[PDB]
Amino acid sequence: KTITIKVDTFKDRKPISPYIYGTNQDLAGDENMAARRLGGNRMTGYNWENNMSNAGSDWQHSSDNYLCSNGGLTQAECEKPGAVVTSFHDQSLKLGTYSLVTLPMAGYVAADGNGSVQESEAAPSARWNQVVNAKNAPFQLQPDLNDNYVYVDEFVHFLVNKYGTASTKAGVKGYALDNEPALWSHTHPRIHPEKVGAKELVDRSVSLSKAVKAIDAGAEVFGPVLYGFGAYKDLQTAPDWDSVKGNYSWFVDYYLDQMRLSSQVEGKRLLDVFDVHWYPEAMGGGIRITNEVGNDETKKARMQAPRTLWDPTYKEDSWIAQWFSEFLPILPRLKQSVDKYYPGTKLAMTSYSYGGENDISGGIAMTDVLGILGKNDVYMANYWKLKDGVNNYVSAAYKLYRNYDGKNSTFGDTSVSAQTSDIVNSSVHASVTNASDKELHLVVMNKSMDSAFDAQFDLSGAKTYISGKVWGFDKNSSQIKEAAPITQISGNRFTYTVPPLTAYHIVLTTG
Ligand SMILES: OC[C@H]1O[C@@H](O[C@H]2[C@H](O)[C@@H](O)[C@H](O[C@H]3[C@H](O)[C@@H](O)[C@H](O[C@H]4[C@H](O)[C@@H](O)[C@H](O[C@H]5[C@H](O)[C@@H](O)[C@H](O)O[C@@H]5CO)O[C@@H]4CO)O[C@@H]3CO)O[C@@H]2CO[C@H]2OC[C@@H](O)[C@H](O)[C@H]2O)[C@H](O)[C@@H](O)[C@@H]1O
Ligand SMILES: [Ca+2]
Ligand SMILES: [Cl-]
Repeated sequence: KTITIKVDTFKDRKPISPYIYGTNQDLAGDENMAARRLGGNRMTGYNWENNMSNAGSDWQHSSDNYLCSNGGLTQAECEKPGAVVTSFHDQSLKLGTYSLVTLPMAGYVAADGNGSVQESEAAPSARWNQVVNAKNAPFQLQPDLNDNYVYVDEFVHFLVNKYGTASTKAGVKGYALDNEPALWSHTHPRIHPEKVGAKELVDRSVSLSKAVKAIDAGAEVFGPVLYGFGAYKDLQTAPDWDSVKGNYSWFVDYYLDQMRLSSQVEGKRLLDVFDVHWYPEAMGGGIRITNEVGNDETKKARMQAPRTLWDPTYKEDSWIAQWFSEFLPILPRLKQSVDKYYPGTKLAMTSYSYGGENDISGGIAMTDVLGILGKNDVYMANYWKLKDGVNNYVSAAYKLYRNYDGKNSTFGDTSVSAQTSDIVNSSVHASVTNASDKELHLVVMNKSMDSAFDAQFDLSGAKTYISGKVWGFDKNSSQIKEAAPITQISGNRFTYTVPPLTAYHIVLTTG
C-alpha cells in the first residue's frame, strides 16, 4: 500500500498556539507542556482561605483537604491561605507554563474538612461559606477565617500582590468561571440543588467577571466551561431555555451574545475565551471510547474519533452524530458561533480525553488531536486523566510533539499545509518555525491495525531538504525512540514506511 502526502511550507501558514499543549493533572513531567489548568469538579467549592474543597457526587459530597494532597502540600502548608493555588502557580512559573485558575460561582465554598455533607446539610449551613464577588472593604492578605464569607476579588488581589498582574511575566494569566454549571445540580447538589438557569448563568458570570477585571483588567476570563454537547445545546434543558432561546440555534449563541451585550453595558470585555469540555461519545464495538480501552472496534473508533473535530465527511457512532449532526464537525461549528456572536473571543477545550490511556490507540488518537487543535484556531486545550496512575500513551503523544529527543525539542510554531491521499488510515501534520526554510517538522501516523503503508512525501519549500531524522512510538514501546534516518532525499521527495499503529516525528533539514 502506498499513500501520497503533499507538504507545502508556503501554503496555509498559521500560528499554532502553544497552549494547545496543555493539561489538567500533571503527567510524567517530561512532556514540556505550555499550559496548566487548576479546574474540574473540586474547584467549584474550593475555599482559598483554608484550602478546603468538596468532592460532590464524585466522593460522598465530602469536604476535605484533597486539593492540598493532590498538590503535594504538607499539613502545615495546607493551613496557609491560597496555598493550593500558589503552589500550583509556583510550579507553572518553574515550568514556564500559562496558569488557568478556576474561581467559584455556584455560590458557596467548603467551610471545613469534616467529610460528607448530607442532603439536609446543603448550603446554606454550617458546612458552607458564602461566596461574595466584590468585598467592598479593605483587602486582607490574611483573610478573615472566622466569618461566613469568602471574597473572590480579595483572592485575586492576593495573587496579584504576590505575582503581579497577568500582563507581567509572573502573573496568573487566566481565570475560569467555575466548572460545568449545567452539572452543578448533579455534581454539586449540596451547593446548588436546582438546575442552573440560562439567565442565571449569565448574571452570575457578569458579576464575577466584573469583580475580577476590577482587580486585573489584563487577566483572561474563560467561560462557561460547559461539560459537553447537552450543555452546548440548551444548558442541559435549563428551566428558562424556552423563554430565552428566541432565534438562537443553541445555548452557545445565547451565552456569546449575552456576554457581548453585558460587556457593552459595562464598557469592558467580560469574556475572553469560550471554554468547553469534550469527552467523545464516539462508540466502537459496543463501547464508548472514553470508558475503557475496549476491543478492536473500540480501538479503531478511538483513532477515527478525532475526525469529529474537523472533518465534514465523518459521522461517528454517537447520539450526537445521530440526532445533532448539523453541529458537527465541532470545532468549525464552535468557531462559526464565536466569530458571529462575540467576535474576537478565543476558543479553549479545557478538559478532554480520547481514552485508551495505556494503549497505542490512545497515543495515536492524541497525536492526531494535537495536530488538529493546533491548526484549527484553538487557543488552549487541557487533557484530563480519566484513568489514574500512568497514562503512558497520552504522555507519548505529547512528548512526540514537545520533547521528541529528550532535550525538549518541539514541533514548529507555524502550521503549514499537509494533505494525505488516505484520511482513514493516515493522518499527518506539518510545521515550521519563524517561516524556516532550514528545518521542517512532520508528524505522521498509521491508524491501520493490520497494514503498513509506504508514505511518499512530496515537499514544497524555498530550499532543498537533503536529510531527515525520525523519532517515533508504536505498540511495542511508548517511549519515544530514534528511528532509521532519511539519509538521501532527491528533488524534495522521499518515501518512508509507516508500520501499523505507529506515529513518527520526522525532522527534515536543508543543511
Ligand atoms: O467527567 C466529565 C463529566 O461527566 C458527567 O457525566 C455525563 C456523561 O459523560 C454524558 O455522557 C451524559 O450525557 C447524556 C446527557 O446527559 C443526556 O442529556 C443525553 O440525552 C440525549 C439522549 O442520549 C438521546 O438519545 C436523545 O435523543 C432524542 C432527541 O433529542 C430527540 O430530538 C429525538 O426526537 O428523540 C431522540 C431519542 O429519544 O437526546 C438526548 C438529549 O436531547 O444523553 C447523554 C448520554 O447518556 O451526561 C452525563 C451527566 O448527566 C448527569 O447530570 C445531568 C443530568 O441531567 C443527567 O440526568 C445526569 O445523568 C459527570 O456527571 C460529571 O461529574 C463529569 O464532570
Ligand atoms: Ca472568610
Ligand atoms: Cl456544563
